[PDB]
Amino acid sequence: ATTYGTSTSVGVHNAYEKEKYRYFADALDSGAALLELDLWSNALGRSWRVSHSNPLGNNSNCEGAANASELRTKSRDQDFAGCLSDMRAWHDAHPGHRPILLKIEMKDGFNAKGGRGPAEFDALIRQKLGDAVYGPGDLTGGHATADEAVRAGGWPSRADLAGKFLFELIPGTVEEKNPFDKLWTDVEYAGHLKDLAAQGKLAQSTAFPAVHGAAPGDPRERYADPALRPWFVVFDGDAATYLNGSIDTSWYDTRHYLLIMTDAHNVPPVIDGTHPTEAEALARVRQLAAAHASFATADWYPLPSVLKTVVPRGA
Ligand SMILES: [Cl-]
Repeated sequence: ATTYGTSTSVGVHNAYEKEKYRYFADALDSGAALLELDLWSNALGRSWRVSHSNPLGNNSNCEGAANASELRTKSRDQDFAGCLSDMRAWHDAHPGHRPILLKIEMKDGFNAKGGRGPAEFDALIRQKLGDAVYGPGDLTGGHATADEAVRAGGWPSRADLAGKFLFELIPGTVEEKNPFDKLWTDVEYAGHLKDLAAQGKLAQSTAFPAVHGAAPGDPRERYADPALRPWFVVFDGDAATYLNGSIDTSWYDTRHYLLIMTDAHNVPPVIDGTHPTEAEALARVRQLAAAHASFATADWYPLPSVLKTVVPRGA
């Protein structure tokens, strides 16, 4: 083939930043396999904010285009709903497009009390994108859990995922700094999947929660509730750390888990995170592929040829 679990592809961190891509449509047209978005749920008032730093309104390249004819025409700095609108417009204009993973960092976690929890997140994505999403319900099928499904049968072929979006969730830097014991994005969303599954409602889910932070063994052992563990089939961590000798990355490949390796440029010997040479970047992607990455991410927006790279995972 390959399948979504046997390939290595390339992502762009903070793809909503105007400095990288004038419009979000440009991020979508970059060829990248993974585009990362920073969302805020605990700002005041309505909407999920899109912003790198503490939001004042939004700071993004998203336009909220109503259709493809409107892409690259509107004022930017739109919110998550606006981003999703751009995605839908672009999707409708590019039937059979490459599968794209939207990696969402929930900067400040969820805000269920304020109407921005896992259920409302799913509902918004369903409203905007509908059938274009490949989510946990799709992967899991009739299996008891996502883990059971993925280990036994793996992911669909890349060809079969044409015209699909997938979503990954990681906890954010702000909730990592909370002195209180509010549940983090990972436990909250995984618990949501567990609860949906118990209610026979997994089909309405839209995103895969990831275990964030490179670790040896089975990283899911960090969760004291074993019932949450099989809802994590995506792992996200520092590339240099994954390559430092302490972690057996073949484990992920054998089990068909998705492995996102961040800051790919910081793997020694370090190369530029934005403007490396094409040769340097390609070599780095190949190195990470051999080390069983599903995705290698950095800021290589100047290198769309590299961003489009898809190679076999694990040699
Ligand atoms: Cl697979």
